[PDB]
Amino acid sequence: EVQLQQSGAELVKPGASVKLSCTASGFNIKDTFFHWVKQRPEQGLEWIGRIDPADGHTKYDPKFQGKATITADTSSNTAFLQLSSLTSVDTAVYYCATTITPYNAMDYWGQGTSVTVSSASTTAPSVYPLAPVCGSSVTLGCLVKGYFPEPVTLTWNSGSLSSGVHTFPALLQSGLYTLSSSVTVTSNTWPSQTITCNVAHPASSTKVDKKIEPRV
Amino acid sequence: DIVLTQSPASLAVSLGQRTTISCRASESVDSFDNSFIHWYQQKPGQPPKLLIFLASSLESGVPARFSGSGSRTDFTLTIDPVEADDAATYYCQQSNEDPFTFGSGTKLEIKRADAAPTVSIFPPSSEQLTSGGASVVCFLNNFYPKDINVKWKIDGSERQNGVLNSWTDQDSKDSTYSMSSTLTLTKDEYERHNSYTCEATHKTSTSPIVKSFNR
Repeated sequence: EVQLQQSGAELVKPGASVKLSCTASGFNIKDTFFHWVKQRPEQGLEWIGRIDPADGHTKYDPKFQGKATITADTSSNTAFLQLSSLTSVDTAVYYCATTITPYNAMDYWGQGTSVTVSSASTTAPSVYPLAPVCGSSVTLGCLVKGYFPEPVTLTWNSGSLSSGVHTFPALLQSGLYTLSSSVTVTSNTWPSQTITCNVAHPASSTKVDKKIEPRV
Repeated sequence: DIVLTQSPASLAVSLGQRTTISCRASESVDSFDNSFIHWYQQKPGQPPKLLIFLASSLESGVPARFSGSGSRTDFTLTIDPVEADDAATYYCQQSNEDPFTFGSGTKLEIKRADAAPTVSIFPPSSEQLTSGGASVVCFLNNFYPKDINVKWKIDGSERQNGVLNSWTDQDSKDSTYSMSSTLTLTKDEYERHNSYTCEATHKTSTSPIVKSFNR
C-alpha cells in the first residue's frame, strides 16, 4: 500500500490562479504515471491529464489546455496541478491518482482538494452544542452554522467517538453553508463521560471544540 | 472522445442478491490482448476506489464479490453477493484512447425492510441565543425508505420558511437513512413564541411522530 497526500482546501477569487500538490509516500513517483481528475459538486469524474514524472512528459484532455498545467518534482516526490484564470466552473474537488505500475487503471487516489472559486470572503462557522431538551439511549447534536466556503471537518471526541454518528451533508442556507451532526450513546455514557464536537474550517484557519452540556 | 454510457443510472438491490451494471462504449476500447475498461466505487466525500482493471482483473484488497466482463464496446460489472457496504456510485472508465473518459455513474441503493425514524428535538443552544440567533434542530434517524416528510409547528401554525433539510447518504452498516431538519429564526422572533414541534410523517405509520418543547 502507498499514500497520496493532497494539499488543503482553497478559496480562489475569479481570475486568480491556484497550485495544488499531491505528495507520494511509499514509492518513487518516477515509477508510475500521475493523473489529475476533477469532480464538480454532485457531478461525475473528468480526467484532466497525466504526467510521467520520470521525464515530465504530459498529455491533457484538450478541454483543459491552457486552464491546467501539470508538473512533478522528483526531489520532493510530489505532483502538482496549477489552475489558471479561475471561473465558477472550476469549483470542484480535484483528485490526484496513480496508474497501476498510462493505459492501466488508477489504483491509488489522493483524498481530494476542494477548490471554491468565488468573490465572497471566508466566513468561519458558528459551532453550537445541542443538548437534549431541558430512556436507555440519548442523542446529542452539533450545529455548524454559517460558514464559507466548504469544507469543514467534524469529529466527536477527536474521532474516538465514531459509532452512532450521523453527519449531515452541508447545504447552502442564507448565502452560507450549514452542516449538522448527531451522536447517539447509551444513557450511562452521557453526561457521565464528556462528549465534545470538534470542528475545523481550513479556509478561516479555525478549530473549535464545543462540549455538550446538560441544559438548565 | 469515447463516450461511456452506464445503465441503470440507479438501482436498488437487497442484501445477498447478485446484480449487474452495464457500461457501453461508443467505439472499441480493445487491443489484441485487453479491454481498457476499469471500474470504480465512490462514496460521497471519498475518492473513487478501484475495483476491476482491464475489464476483468480484481484489484488487490477488493472482495471477491466484484467481477468484470466484456469486450469491444459492451462491459459488465457484477456484484455477487451484494452487501450493505456496497451502497455507492459505480463508475466505468476507459484508457484505450486519449482523453481518458468516465461513464456518468450508477448509484446503488440497498433495499431493506421499512424502519420508523427515531426523532429528537433540540432548542437553540444558550450560546446561539447569546449571539442573538435561534435555530431549532430535529434529527430523524435510522429510517427506511428515504422518503420522509418533516413539518415545523410554532404555536399551532405550520412553518416552512427558514427550514433546512439534509439527508445522510445511506448507512453502510444498517442501510437506513437519517435526516436533519433545522428551523432557523431570529432570536427576537424565537422568544416571542413558546410551543415548538417537529412532526415526522413516514410510511411506517399513518400518524406522525411528534416531538415538541416549550420555550
